[PDB]
Amino acid sequence: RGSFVEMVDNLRGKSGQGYYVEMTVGSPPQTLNILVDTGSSNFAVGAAPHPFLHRYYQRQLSSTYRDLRKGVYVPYTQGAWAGELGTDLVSIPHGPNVTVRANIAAITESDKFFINGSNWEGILGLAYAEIARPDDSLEPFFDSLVKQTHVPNLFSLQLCGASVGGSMIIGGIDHSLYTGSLWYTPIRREWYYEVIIVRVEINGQDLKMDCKEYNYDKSIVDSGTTNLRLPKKVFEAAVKSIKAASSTEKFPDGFWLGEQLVCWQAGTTPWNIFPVISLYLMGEVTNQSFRITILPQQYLRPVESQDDCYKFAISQSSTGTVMGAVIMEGFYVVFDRARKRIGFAVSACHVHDEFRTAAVEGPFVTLDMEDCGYN
Ligand SMILES: CC(C)CNC(=O)[C@H](C)NC[C@H](Cc1ccccc1)NC(=O)c1cc(C(=O)N[C@H](C)c2ccc(F)cc2)cc(N(C)S(C)(=O)=O)c1
Repeated sequence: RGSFVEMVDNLRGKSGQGYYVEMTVGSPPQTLNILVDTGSSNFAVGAAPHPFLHRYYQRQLSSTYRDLRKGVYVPYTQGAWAGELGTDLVSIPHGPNVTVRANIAAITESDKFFINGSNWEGILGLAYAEIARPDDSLEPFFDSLVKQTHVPNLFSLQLCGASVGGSMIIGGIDHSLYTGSLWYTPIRREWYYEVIIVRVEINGQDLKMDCKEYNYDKSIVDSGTTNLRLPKKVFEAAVKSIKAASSTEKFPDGFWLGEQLVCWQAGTTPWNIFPVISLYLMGEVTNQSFRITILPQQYLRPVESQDDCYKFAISQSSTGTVMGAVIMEGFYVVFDRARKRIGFAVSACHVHDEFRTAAVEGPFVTLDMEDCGYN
């Protein structure tokens, strides 16, 4: 047992519909399951009945609730909600041993946001103030945590894929959650968790595109997004290469577009016929990079008997690269805000087989990496 042991295994997920942590709000206590989202910056909770919600926040029952008397609307790439701003006392029972007064958006209405059977009732936006709604004056939860307490300005995520689980370690790192070394990439700018991808490989074969393409118009680490999302040009090249590498079997075009599922008899999935995928990220030293490598076990996601049905979970984007659960489920990911960097190591819980494993390797030599970023 390490010092952060009480924060280990503090995440859950139902049928692969998002990773959530328990958060306790108000006085007396109201505990709710809250989606961990590194892709946004608002802390918001269901605050009225909804067909997909088992519980919700009841502000009338919280003595410590303070109304900010201001509405808020947050649209995501998927779904949207509207609500009312306030502040209240917040603790994470399997998180840090502190209690803070944080901004909280009470969700009163929503569209395609909550997910049937997911078992979560709110969202914890862990990114920076720049992308907070209504604006950057609304202090995000982690900012309040760091300002009000002595909790170090760092958190880390281990998302364990396939009911699923994992760990959110707040204020530090737990060594039981990874193997090998942690490799760090700079946070390019503090808004989203923006990174820079400098090279892409399918089964070790370079995709051979300008690195500007991989980061057009940004690349982000986003635990709230299921897929590995890629800019259109990059997605097209990637799929063409993955098909070529997996050519012993043929699949319909709709499979590669995520519109069609393919199922195998329970336990017989031919993982071996599908390629590994590597992303190279800018390192902490000049002209130095490293690479992270995922398996089909990460990018082919299981979907709801004696058949294992899978969705191809790499998809196209018009708003830059999104390194979502498909990436994060291979790795222990350290969000080192204090040092403006993100670390990756091989996850102790990542799904693999007897022939291949997810990997984090380096260093590599990559020139002109500062040119890869969109301006
Ligand atoms: C700055 C902000 C105003 C906006 N920020 C964003 O929209 C960023 C880019 N994404 C975070 C935003 C947060 C969110 C939306 C809706 C429900 C739950 C969470 N995510 C998406 O836009 C999004 C979600 C999802 C999603 O289904 N998420 C669930 C909860 C999930 C997460 C992790 C898992 F391992 C499994 C399931 C999917 C997408 N895609 C567009 S997709 C299909 O993965 O490519 C996009």
